[PDB]
Amino acid sequence: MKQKVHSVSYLAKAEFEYKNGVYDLVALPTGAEVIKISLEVVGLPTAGHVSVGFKDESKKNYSSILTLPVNETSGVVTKDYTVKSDKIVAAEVKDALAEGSDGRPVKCVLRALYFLPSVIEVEY
Amino acid sequence: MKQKVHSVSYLAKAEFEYKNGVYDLVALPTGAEVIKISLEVVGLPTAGHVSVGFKDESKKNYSSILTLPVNETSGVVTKDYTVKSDKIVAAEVKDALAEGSDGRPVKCVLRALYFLPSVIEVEY
Amino acid sequence: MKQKVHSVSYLAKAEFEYKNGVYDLVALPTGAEVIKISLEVVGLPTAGHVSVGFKDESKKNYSSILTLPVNETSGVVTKDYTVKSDKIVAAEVKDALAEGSDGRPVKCVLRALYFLPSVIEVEY
Amino acid sequence: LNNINFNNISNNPNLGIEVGREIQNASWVKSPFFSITGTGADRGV
Repeated sequence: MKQKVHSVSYLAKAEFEYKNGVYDLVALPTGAEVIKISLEVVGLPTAGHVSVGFKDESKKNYSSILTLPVNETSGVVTKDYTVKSDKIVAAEVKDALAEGSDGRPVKCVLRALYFLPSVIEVEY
Repeated sequence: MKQKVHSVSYLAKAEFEYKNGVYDLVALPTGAEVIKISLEVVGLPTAGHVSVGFKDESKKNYSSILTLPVNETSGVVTKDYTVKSDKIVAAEVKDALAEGSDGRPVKCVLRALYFLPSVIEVEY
Repeated sequence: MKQKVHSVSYLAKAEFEYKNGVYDLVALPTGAEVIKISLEVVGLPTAGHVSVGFKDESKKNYSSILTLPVNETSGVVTKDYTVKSDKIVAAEVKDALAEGSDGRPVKCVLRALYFLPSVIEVEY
Repeated sequence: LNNINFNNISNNPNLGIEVGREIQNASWVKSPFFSITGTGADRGV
C-alpha cells in the first residue's frame, strides 16, 4: 500500500455585501484540489440571487456553479474541482436592493477549502 | 492574485454514550474557522433526540444547530461558522433510555474540523 | 478548555476509467480519521453503477458505502469513518460498456480527505 | 474583506522608487558629410 497525497491545505474566507455586481472572492493555483466551497448569507435578504462560479484571472470565463435564492441563505457546492486555468472563484449578485426587513446591511461569506497541488509519497 | 488564507487545521473527535444530559464535546478558539461538524450514532437507538449546538465556556448560551432523531443516525451541519465567543460545541440528549434492541450501549461520535484563526499571505 | 486534536491531514486523489472491475483507490492507516470521500464521473456514461466502499488489504471484506447510478455523476459519502483494519477504499463497477454518446473514455475520480491518527494537545 | 488584491509590487509601499541621475540621450547617428566637407579645393563640399 503506497500512494501520493496532498499534504497542504488552505482555507480562504471572503466577505461581500450582497448587492448587484461581480466579486473575485478566492484565488486558486493551477492544480489546486478544491474540496469545499460554502456560501453563507448573514442577514435577511428580500430579493435576489447569488451565483458563485469560476472565472479566469483576466478573460470573461464566468460560469455559475452554485445558485442561491433568497430563502435558504446557505449553500455548498455538490461537486469537487481540480483547478485547470479557472483560477478565480467569483460571485455575482444580479438582483439586490437595500438590506430589507432589517435596516442593517446584508453580508455574504464564502469559504473555500482547497488542497495545494503539491504531493508527497506515503506507504501505510 | 494575492490573498490571506488559514493554513492550520485541526480535527477534534469526541464520544458520548447517548443518554439524557449535556456534554461539552469540542473547544474552539476565538476566530476559529469551523468548516465541518459531523455527528454519528453507533448502535441502534429506540427513542430520543440529539441536539448539537454552541454554548459559552461558562454561561448558559446553548442553542441547537443540528437535531438528530432516532432514525437517520447520522448528520452534518449545513452551515459554516466563525467562532465569536461561542467557544463550546455541545450536545444534549433530552430523551433516551437504555440501549434498546441490542443489549450493547449506544455511542455518539462528534467530529469537528476547524481552521485556526491564524492567516498567512500567498500569491498565485 | 483543553483537548487533543488531529493536526495532520492528507488528500488522496485517484482515477479509474469506469468499466467493470474492482480498483483499490486509497490506502488508509489504522486510526485514520476519514472525513470526506467524494466520487466524480468525468464524461457521459450510458449504463452502469459505481460502488465505493471499504475492504481489507488482503481478504475479501468489500462492502459498498456509496452507490452512484449513471444520472447524477457525482456523490459524497454521508458518514464519517475511523479506520479499523478496513484500510482500503475500493470502487467496483459491475455494469459498464464502452464510453457511450461521446467517443471519449469515461473517467472516475475519487478524492479522500482523511486525518492521520496522530494527536496533539491544545488548550484555548 | 480578504478579496483578491490583484495589486502588484508596484502599488505596494515600503519600496521607494529610485530614478537614475544619469540621462542617456537618443542620439547615435553620424552622417558622413563631415568627412566630405573640407577647405580643400577638391572636396565634395
